[PDB]
Amino acid sequence: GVAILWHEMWHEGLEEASRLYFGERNVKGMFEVLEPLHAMMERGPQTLKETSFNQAYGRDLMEAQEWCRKYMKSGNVKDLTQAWDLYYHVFRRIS
Amino acid sequence: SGVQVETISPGDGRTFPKRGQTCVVHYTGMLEDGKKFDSSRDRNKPFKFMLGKQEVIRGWEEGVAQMSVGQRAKLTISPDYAYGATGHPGIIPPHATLVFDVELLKLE
Ligand SMILES: CO[C@H]1C[C@@H]2CC[C@@H](C)[C@@](O)(O2)C(=O)C(=O)N2CCCC[C@H]2C(=O)O[C@H]([C@H](C)C[C@@H]2CC[C@@H](O)[C@H](OC)C2)C[C@@H](OC)[C@H](C)/C=C(\C)[C@@H](O)[C@@H](OC)C(=O)[C@H](C)C[C@H](C)/C=C/C=C/C=C/1C
Repeated sequence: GVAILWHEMWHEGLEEASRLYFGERNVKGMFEVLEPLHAMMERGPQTLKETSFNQAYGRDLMEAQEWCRKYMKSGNVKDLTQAWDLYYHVFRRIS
Repeated sequence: SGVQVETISPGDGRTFPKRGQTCVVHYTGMLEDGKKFDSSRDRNKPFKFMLGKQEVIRGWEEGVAQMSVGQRAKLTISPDYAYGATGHPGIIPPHATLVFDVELLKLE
């Protein structure tokens, strides 16, 4: 039960992030789990299973980061919810 | 405290959402005064969630459970059952009475 593959990592990663932000109001803590996962996408896929994940969900996840960057500049929490609407879409399809 | 439910349109009666099943709904959340903060009807896509696993707030956890399939209703949720003293920053302030219109379309 250790997350090697990207869909496994993104599943428990978003579950941890969502618990921190919505459950406990921890915005900084929510980014600390998100930002490393997004950074591994930006490095790029190695395996076939990583590439097929990036084809399916990579555009949605990169858009969710762009909304997260818009929250950092603006400060309006409405931008942060738009990211979490995209994060929920990718979570259910993995689930 | 609590969650006062008031029906808009009636359900089938017999079919209820058990533990394990994924409640597919349409909803509209609005504040105590009237102003609207979130709505799935405006997005034109329904919202799915697994009941019984503490996924949603306490008003939904008891309020949606008592509803039958194909039933529209107005759930006036108290701040005890809602987000409460902390609230949800920049959307729901401290000690808010949340009015939730909701329609349980499909049990799934
Ligand atoms: C941008 O979209 C937001 C929702 C916005 C966020 C802002 C809100 C004002 C509101 O606009 O919805 C709103 O209208 C509202 O008030 N809603 C929504 C509909 C039902 C009632 C109520 C409403 O209960 O929502 C809930 C509260 C926020 C947190 C809950 C309250 C109960 C409490 O025990 C719980 O503690 C952990 C936090 C948000 C839920 O979303 C349904 C989502 C799906 C659930 C969670 C964050 C957690 O459970 C989580 O755990 C680890 C999970 O298991 C899920 C399955 C993991 C997954 C990765 C999370 C994805 C995030 C999705 C975010 C979405 C869809």
